[PDB]
Amino acid sequence: TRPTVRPRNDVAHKQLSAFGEYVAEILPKYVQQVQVSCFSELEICIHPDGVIPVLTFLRDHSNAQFKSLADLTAVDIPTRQNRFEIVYNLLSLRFNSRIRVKTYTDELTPVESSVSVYKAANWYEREIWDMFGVFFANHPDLRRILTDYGFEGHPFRKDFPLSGYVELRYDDEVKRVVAEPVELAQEFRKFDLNSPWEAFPAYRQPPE
Amino acid sequence: TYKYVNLREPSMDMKSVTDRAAQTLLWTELIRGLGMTLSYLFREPATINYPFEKGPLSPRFRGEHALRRYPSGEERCIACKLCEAVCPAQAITIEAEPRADGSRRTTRYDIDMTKCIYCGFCQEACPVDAIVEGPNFEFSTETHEELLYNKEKLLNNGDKWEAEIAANIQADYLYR
Amino acid sequence: TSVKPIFSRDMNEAKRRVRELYRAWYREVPNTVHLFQLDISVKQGRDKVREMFKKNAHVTDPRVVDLLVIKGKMELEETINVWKQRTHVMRFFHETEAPRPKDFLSKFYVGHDP
Amino acid sequence: PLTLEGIKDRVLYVLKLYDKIDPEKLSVNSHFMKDLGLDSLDQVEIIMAMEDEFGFEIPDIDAEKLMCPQEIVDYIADKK
Amino acid sequence: LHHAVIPHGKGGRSSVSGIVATVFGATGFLGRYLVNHLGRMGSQVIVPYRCEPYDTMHLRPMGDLGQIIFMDWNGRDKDSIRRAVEHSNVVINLVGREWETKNFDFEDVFVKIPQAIAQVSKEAGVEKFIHISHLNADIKSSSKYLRNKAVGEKEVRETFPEATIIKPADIFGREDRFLNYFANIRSLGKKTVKQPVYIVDVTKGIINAIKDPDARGKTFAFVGPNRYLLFDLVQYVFAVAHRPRDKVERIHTTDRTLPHLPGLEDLGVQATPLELKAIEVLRRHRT
Amino acid sequence: SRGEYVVAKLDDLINWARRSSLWPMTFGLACCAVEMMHMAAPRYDMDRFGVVFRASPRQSDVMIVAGTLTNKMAPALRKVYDQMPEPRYVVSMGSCANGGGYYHYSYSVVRGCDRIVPVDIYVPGCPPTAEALLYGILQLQKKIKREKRLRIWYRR
Ligand SMILES: NC(=O)C1=CN([C@@H]2O[C@H](COP(=O)(O)OP(=O)(O)OC[C@H]3O[C@@H](n4cnc5c(N)ncnc54)[C@H](OP(=O)(O)O)[C@@H]3O)[C@@H](O)[C@H]2O)C=CC1
Ligand code: SF4
Ligand code: SF4
Ligand code: SF4
Repeated sequence: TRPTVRPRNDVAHKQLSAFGEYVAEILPKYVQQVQVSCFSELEICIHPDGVIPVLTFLRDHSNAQFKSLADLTAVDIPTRQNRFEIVYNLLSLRFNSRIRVKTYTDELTPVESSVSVYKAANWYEREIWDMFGVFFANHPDLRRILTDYGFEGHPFRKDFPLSGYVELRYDDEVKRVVAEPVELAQEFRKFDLNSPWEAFPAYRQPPE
Repeated sequence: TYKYVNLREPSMDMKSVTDRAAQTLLWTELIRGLGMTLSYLFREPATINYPFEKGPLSPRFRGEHALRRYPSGEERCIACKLCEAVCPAQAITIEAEPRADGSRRTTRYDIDMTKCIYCGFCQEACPVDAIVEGPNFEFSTETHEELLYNKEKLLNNGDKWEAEIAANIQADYLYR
Repeated sequence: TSVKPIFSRDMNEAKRRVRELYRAWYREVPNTVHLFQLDISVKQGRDKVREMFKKNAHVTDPRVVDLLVIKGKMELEETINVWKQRTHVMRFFHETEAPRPKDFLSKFYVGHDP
Repeated sequence: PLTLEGIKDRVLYVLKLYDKIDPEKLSVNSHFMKDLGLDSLDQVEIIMAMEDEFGFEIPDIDAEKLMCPQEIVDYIADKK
Repeated sequence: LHHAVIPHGKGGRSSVSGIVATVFGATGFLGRYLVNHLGRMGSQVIVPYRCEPYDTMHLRPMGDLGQIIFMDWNGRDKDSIRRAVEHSNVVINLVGREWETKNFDFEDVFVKIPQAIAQVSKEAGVEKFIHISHLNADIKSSSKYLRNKAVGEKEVRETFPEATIIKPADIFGREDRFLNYFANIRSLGKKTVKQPVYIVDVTKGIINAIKDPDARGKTFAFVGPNRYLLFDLVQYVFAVAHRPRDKVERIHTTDRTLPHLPGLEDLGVQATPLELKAIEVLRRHRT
Repeated sequence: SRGEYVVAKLDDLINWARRSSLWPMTFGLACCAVEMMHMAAPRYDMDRFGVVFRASPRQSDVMIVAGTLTNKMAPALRKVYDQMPEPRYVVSMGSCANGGGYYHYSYSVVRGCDRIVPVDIYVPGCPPTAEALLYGILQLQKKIKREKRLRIWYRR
């Protein structure tokens, strides 16, 4: 078990467990999950109303500094009514630790636009608005950045397929470039690789 | 451990301040740069005469996409579809049939030279070393029709040489 | 069931914002068709604009109307700047066929399009 | 030279100048929306068309409250 | 007929459409637009050229991957022409320089070129051969151009009789000849009534007639929608453009309709006027 | 036939004059631009072939389309292509650019630069090795050696 399998530290696990229990006790208004994985990186799962209060707490308080802001994405999970998952990622300059603030959200109701306390979140929020459509009320400027202007569809969803619906070509008829419905030259074959036989017995969900 | 920069002061001693004034009004280290560049002028430049001298390489370059065959034997491929299963732009296209003999073989083995990113995964995935990334890299093709290889083009390209491919593999069949 | 809408209370503010947005598109058209050195009469462009408005008149849900207003405002900004080129503006139009009608027998000749 | 009748005459010939109205058929109780077969789209067209013709900005709720030719003339007589 | 000539699915970008078209010419104006609309249809076009490959290079990427194909032809041998028309569904004949050269007159291009290609075509077994002609090309005077075209008309009518002999009026467009000469002026003023027809309705009519069978044998003529005076049209050109011998005689010669032969209305295509497309094309003036 | 003799000799002189220097413009979107700058490197030369790398579009003899063409890129690419003198030639470098490549099945990507500009010389690879690109420019020069423009003009 020891060679070529990465060992761990239970000490960091106990530290993050006690810290997450502490944060869960002292902000009871929005805490739903505080989960700790095997390799000690914290996850805090949050209702979509305490975005500004929880981030104003987590920027400060001298027990959890966490100035460094990272990724924002809202992992598209169907079979839910609240589809999208806004994932804040926070890194502490003072304590060297990573916490993942996963707040949940639906298709049409906005979360509260974290750019007010995080100046790094501006183009992150603009990117999420362009690729998904998660609206951000009380935001300075929402535009389409990382897509074409005349293109729409919010393509990083699961409803948007791999190929786009439109496809450009130049033509000398109207002496310019026009978009057409997509005419693929090949299929993009689909390999049914989801093999049976239960490779992980621990992660079995209870069937009906 | 840290070793930072730009922590000094301009020295208030008369010699150092008149040396900085001498560099300011006398254009000194500019001429020092001219001297360094003339020292690279008087070197011999390192160029290669391209059509006569070709630049050096490794025995494991990934080029031509050639095929191999058995010693005085038939086609080395089985059409076991591993290369099309691994091809990360799906440029391989295999349609397989057996012939009148009984051993399983092909019908259509197409490499798209447009989509081919030249990984090496089809070389590493081939259990019999049928497809081999070739040695030479000169395609330079005037028409887009001609950049879609057929299996017969690959067999002609594997029968224009094997001795290069065999020498490279026989040198380096021990690393991979 | 708690749902927080964008702007709307009833469809009155929806009607108000969409008529102001159409006024903005009306005073948006001639400046752009003069600026991009286009090739289309102003009547045809305005009629295709109001046809695109009349396409989605079948929506009564107010959040959807709010999101349509926000999308139209976005593209009105991006066309009132010079950020979008001649290609996208012509791409709104359809002057390159695309000839496909909705006849049964026409789709029966060029078949397998039910 | 700015009376009610001159404003009504210039509103009259710009209603003549609008294309889809067939015919003009002016009345003090015309109600060109439903009695003449027009759309609220065409309502806001005519309202901001009068705005384009001869003056002030005519905002959204007052653009909604008119729906009628003589009521437009009287609203301009109130505002101008 | 064999498969892969039947249509397949929708249209455009290597969707396998019906016709395989051998085109003579296509480096000029109308043939280039015709290859463009067949590429929108998604039809394989076999075109031989005689010039530098740079011209067929800047009209090359109209098709999809490997759809159109380029080869060689010459105005002398039947072997190269026959090799170009070995396997063809349809074939169109568009050729002609509007001034005599050292090695070619107005005679024997319009005469000798349809003879040999119609010979190898009728010995080859092609169908729906479309031959262009200028409108009102007579036996009458004033043009070696028009009389050699009338001789070619009689040739294509006599041998291979079920050819679509087609004629537009004098077409205007992005690379017009006579509107360019209207721009390249200085002057002189005459009278002639004239109808101009825009180029895209003409080539839409040609592709619709070549893809729609049962409309064969009949010669067609395309009609301009306005049909007014030439000098009023010149005033219109100078007004929209902001500034105050063979070609000029062949535009002053003859412009009439013929009630014999059918035109646009038996095809079902909308006519674009002079005014709209003329405002579209009259760029390149002072600012 | 000394008329034909003068035509052939003058055509040889003018076409050798064209193919002699051929200064390009480096359009260069993605990492194929880095490999083009590596055939700008001191080992694989460009001085020897009269080839001067130059960002000027107004004087571009040939144009090396390299990188990955996108839908947002394409109208600006053809606007770069238009303000260019009519004697011009195109080298499509890179698997991305000569047929879509590794991003062939995607949105926002034109399936190769064939659908925008005509292509004289395709050179594949990822990246096409600077040695191989220099070979492709040599076969471009041999295409310039076979052009027969003045022959066609004389016997036209
Ligand atoms: N208003 C108009 O201009 C009208 C024109 N037409 C007819 O339409 C046709 C096309 O017109 P247009 O495009 O303007 O003119 P073009 O001269 O450009 O078209 C003729 C084509 O055939 C080629 N060609 C001509 N003569 C020869 C030759 N001797 N040897 C080899 N190739 C030759 C031309 O050049 P290349 O060899 O380089 O390919 C070109 O590709 C003409 O026949 C014209 O009479 C009909 C009605 C109206
Ligand atoms: S992996 Fe090798 S043997 Fe198998 S199909 Fe590919 S080339 Fe043939
Ligand atoms: S090297 Fe080319 S053919 Fe081989 S797996 Fe990669 S893309 Fe496919
Ligand atoms: S072909 Fe390869 S090297 Fe060139 S742009 Fe594409 S990914 Fe980069």
